[PDB]
Amino acid sequence: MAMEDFVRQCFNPMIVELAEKAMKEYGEDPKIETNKFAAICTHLEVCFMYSDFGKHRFEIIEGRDRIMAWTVVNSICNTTGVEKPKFLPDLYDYKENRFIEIGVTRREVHIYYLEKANKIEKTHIHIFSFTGEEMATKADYTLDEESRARIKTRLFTIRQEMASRSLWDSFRQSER
Ligand SMILES: Cc1occ(O)c(=O)c1C(=O)O
Ligand SMILES: [Mn+2]
Ligand SMILES: [Mn+2]
Repeated sequence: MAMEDFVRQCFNPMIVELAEKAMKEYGEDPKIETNKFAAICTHLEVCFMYSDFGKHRFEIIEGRDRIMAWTVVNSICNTTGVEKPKFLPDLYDYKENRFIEIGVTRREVHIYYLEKANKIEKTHIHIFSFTGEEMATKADYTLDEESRARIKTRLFTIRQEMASRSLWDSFRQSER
């Protein structure tokens, strides 16, 4: 309940609506799976932030319905030649001409990185934590230092807000 209020109070309403929709399409109640709700919001926000700090360098795939995501991915592949992924990535980088998978973890960045790399094949991976750590494919961080730094500050602030409201301990030990 406190976690549900936190989410509504600290994410802009478009992120909340997107996260909510996603969950109840797949039979998940955001009032029950409150840690999941908050993680979905958090990840979505990072994806939007990462896109925004780009002229139009990044195409946003996360946050669309699957029809549109797959329409976007299909369209990108036919006009670039880049191999088509098996899972929907998060962004396309039109400068580096590669898909990006964004991860946001409350565990060690190397652990989650492995877990994503294993789950994927030419998709660039960029992991962020709530501690100001990141790990990215070939240590290529894609973004400039200021953009990365704004993302990390936002993540650390979510963490501390949660901790203000005694939600961090639950959120940290849970898993999306
Ligand atoms: C489903 C899912 O879970 C965690 C992520 O970081 C994702 O990007 C993702 C997805 O939409 O593919
Ligand atoms: Mn995604
Ligand atoms: Mn992701």
